[PDB]
Amino acid sequence: QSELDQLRQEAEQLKNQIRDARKACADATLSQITNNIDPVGRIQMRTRRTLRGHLAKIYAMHWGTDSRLLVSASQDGKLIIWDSYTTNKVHAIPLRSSWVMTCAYAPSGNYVACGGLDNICSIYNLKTREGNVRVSRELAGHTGYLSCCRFLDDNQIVTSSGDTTCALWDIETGQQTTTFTGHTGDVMSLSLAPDTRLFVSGACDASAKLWDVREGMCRQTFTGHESDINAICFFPNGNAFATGSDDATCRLFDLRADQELMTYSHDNIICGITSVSFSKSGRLLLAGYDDFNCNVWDALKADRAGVLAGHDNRVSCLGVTDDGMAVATGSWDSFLKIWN
Amino acid sequence: NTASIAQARKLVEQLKMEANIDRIKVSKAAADLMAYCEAHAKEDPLLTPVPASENPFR
Amino acid sequence: QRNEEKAQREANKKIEKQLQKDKQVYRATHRLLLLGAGESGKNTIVKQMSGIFETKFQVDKVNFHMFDVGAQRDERRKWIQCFNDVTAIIFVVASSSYNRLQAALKLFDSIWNNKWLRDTSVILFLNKQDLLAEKVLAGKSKIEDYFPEFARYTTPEDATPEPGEDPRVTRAKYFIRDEFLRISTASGDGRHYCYPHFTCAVDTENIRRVFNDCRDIIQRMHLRQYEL
Amino acid sequence: ESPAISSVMFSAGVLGNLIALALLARSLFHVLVTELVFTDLLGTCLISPVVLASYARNQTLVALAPESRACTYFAFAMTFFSLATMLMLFAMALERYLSIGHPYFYQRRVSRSGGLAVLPVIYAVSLLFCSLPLLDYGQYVQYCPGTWCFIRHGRTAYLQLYATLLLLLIVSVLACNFSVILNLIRMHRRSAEETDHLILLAIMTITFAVCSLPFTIFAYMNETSSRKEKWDLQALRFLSINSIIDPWVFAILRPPVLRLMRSVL
Amino acid sequence: QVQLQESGGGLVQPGGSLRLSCAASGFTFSNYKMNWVRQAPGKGLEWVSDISQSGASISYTGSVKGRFTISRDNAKNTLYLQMNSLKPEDTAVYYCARCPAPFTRDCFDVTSTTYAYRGQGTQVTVSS
Ligand SMILES: O=C(O)COc1cccc(CN(Cc2ccc(-n3cccn3)cc2)S(=O)(=O)c2cccnc2)c1
Repeated sequence: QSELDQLRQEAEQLKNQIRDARKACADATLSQITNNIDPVGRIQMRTRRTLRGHLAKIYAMHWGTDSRLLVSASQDGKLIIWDSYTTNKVHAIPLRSSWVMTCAYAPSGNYVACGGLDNICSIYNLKTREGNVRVSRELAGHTGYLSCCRFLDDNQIVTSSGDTTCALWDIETGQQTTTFTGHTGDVMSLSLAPDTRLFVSGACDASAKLWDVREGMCRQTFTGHESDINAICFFPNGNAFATGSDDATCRLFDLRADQELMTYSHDNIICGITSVSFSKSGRLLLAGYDDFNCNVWDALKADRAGVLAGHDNRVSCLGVTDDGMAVATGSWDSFLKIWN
Repeated sequence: NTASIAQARKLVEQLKMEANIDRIKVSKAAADLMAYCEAHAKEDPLLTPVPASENPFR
Repeated sequence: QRNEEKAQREANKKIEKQLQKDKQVYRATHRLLLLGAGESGKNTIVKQMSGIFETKFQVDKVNFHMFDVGAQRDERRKWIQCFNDVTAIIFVVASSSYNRLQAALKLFDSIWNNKWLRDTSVILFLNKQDLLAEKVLAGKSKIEDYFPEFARYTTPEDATPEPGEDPRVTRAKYFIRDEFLRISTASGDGRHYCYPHFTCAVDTENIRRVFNDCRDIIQRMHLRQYEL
Repeated sequence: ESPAISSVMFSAGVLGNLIALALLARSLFHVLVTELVFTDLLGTCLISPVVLASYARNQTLVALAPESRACTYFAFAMTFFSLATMLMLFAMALERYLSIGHPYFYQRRVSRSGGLAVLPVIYAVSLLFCSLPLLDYGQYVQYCPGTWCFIRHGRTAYLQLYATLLLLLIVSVLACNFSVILNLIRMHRRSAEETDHLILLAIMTITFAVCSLPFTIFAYMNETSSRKEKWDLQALRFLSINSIIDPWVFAILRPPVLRLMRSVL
Repeated sequence: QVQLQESGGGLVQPGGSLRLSCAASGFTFSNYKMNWVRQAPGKGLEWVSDISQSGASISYTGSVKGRFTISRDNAKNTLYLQMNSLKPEDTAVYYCARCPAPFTRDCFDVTSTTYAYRGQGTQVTVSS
């Protein structure tokens, strides 16, 4: 009874200590030492391609490391692998469950992962011995819906779930190698670092966490937002990341400074952010919104310098190619577009 | 409140384990990000549009 | 050189030939979201009609797939957005067992006023009418003990009841139906309709009710195309 | 003999069609109304110059001023555009009837992609059934106003078949519209906007039954009786008036516009 | 951090009056619809009252309608619940919940036993 209040008082004392430390390490705003560099001007991206063939809304999408092939997951039950240069469909996999919410493409191009409301992550082999595309594995063991998944290699995979936990699985064996606990809400997204040592995860508790893959413990916690976090993405060098939330605001956090540096918001933006991504240099930050549009932000100057308006329904997913040559956007109107 | 005491111990343990870490100043972190964005300013096809001859989506 | 490209084109042609057969099947089926309030008899209604369970039934050669979420948490503001294109949400409410009736009212108010579920229609099944009748005659628990405006409520004129029930059970049932219809009637922001029904465990004609309500939903959906 | 009636109604019709095409060229019904206004404008713009030509090239003296094969083409294109508009109206009525009368069946078997093919099959059937007389199966003659030609009464059996095909299309359109009205009333009783649709369909059905039946009414009578009373001219003027009214009530008086006009009051 | 701190609880004889306060920090108080919920000893969380962004739309549950009154002061980001004519069946832990998203008109999961935008709660005891 009283010991619980003792523990709460200790926790609030530690919170005050951490906040005062943060305030001590904050000497000059990013928006002050960036006031001299020249603006990027204006970005004018146009719809080069438009991929058709999905029946329902598209939830997920992921580029390949060869920068040419693309994957998309639709709520009709289709996992379609497109060739983006020629607009040809390379594969069309039918799923056992229609409620897929995430999809991932292996960095080797051999496997594809997908999960959803069935709490299972299915791994499909794309290079079977002169045969079809078949379910290579089915990783089960989560308690809530599977919201995100990312390959580390052809054998390891990290998945976020709606049961407030992340998991690192060995695909060959089939059981969880590591479990990352600590979030109090549905983990909505995860982002791998340039190196495969760390990864950030955002949840509905308006906080993001940094997890070490090898050890399995949480390093840092970031609490700048004030509503559910939907998107997360690492800065190209891995020393910072960016998040988007339902409070209609994107934010940039640093790993070594352990606090937020920039806030991207505007007065007429009152819709949440569904997806964020960085360009190859890290100067531009693309963010999809509920108002059917995508905004391009100057990551250093915090001024918006472009719009992407080609979708008729909510922009659900968004991804920049590994060579920085194109931006694929998928929306609930069942169309994938490529911008350049 | 026998299930709450252990959760509170875990929370305060995580708090005091993540309170003792290194923190550089915001000036140097922002300078590193600016230097990275300046070093790769020409290697970004979206930041500066490539002509239609090297653009594969033309 | 060009042989690889034409092989790619042939693979794409076969993929699209299969996608057409899949598209003809995706349009013939109607998906429903069975979203009960818990302890409301939705299990008995799916008896009648691990992450998510699915039940297929067929009425007049029309196929319906009804989904019930299983191993999920009690926070549902993130996975419910998956069901914005479902033709109908079947909302089961334990009319006798409750404060679970206020919980059901608040859940229906959240669904009705959600930004993405604003064009989705709700078929409202007020289950547990037998226990409601026995509890209104027995007088064990009153709705006035949880809904003080139950007094001074006069039963409306229309919708004659079946003879075997006491008029006070009619008053209670229609008071709960009006509690739901106030929420259904008031917001006006998005297009969608509510279809309140009375069900039971001994009932056997719920599939035809869902059939007729979905027929009306699809009729009103086709009707909008003509304007604007 | 001045263009007090002809040119003014032609100008009103093409102006209404262009107004409709302005708010339209920017669903299956959408495809159908585009094609309807397209064929209406095509027919009127290709027919009316030919009837205007016999006003300056003749002072009521010689009905055939340009050549000997002019009013033949006039009557041919007249029958062609008449059958085209009637078949388009039948297709739209059948689509709407299925849409409101049999929703489940319509939900699957009918898709927007197959909507563009309606114009091609109707034009084919109409070219066939209207070049049928050009292959000696029929024959055209000139009428009392002189500024037009059409099928001769008697000496063949083509005018009766044309009139009975028109009557079949008209009664089919009326049956579909009455069934849709019945279904709308039923769905309003089982339950704003259904009243709007009822008003619109009542207007459309009345203006279709008033401006398209007189042709069949007068085509089943003797040629000597009509010309004495000058009914043969109004018989076709009413079909042209129907072709004017169609795009207006289909695109300009849409349920949103009727709702605005009722909110103004 | 989104922090909601409640105050004003205590033991009151049946029929007395109380006034609970809720101080908010870490978010724009005037963009969210606020709620008062409670948990009775041995029961689950139940919704008590709610008030919209401005204060024009207010709703109570059947048990407290007529006795309680909720208000919000946007100038100091504070929520108040004045409880009048308390009875023994009002003893519970009271929580101050925030609606999950701004500018919306619907709040889904304010009574989920794990909701992240709640407070710690004040114990209101009614006895002699
Ligand atoms: O000289 C005189 O008094 C006699 O002139 C005559 C003689 C006989 C019949 C007519 C009517 N007309 C011919 C016509 C008929 C049908 C269509 N059509 C149908 C579907 C699509 N198009 C188009 C044109 S019309 O006057 O040119 C006209 C009226 C209204 C709108 N557009 C044009 C006039």
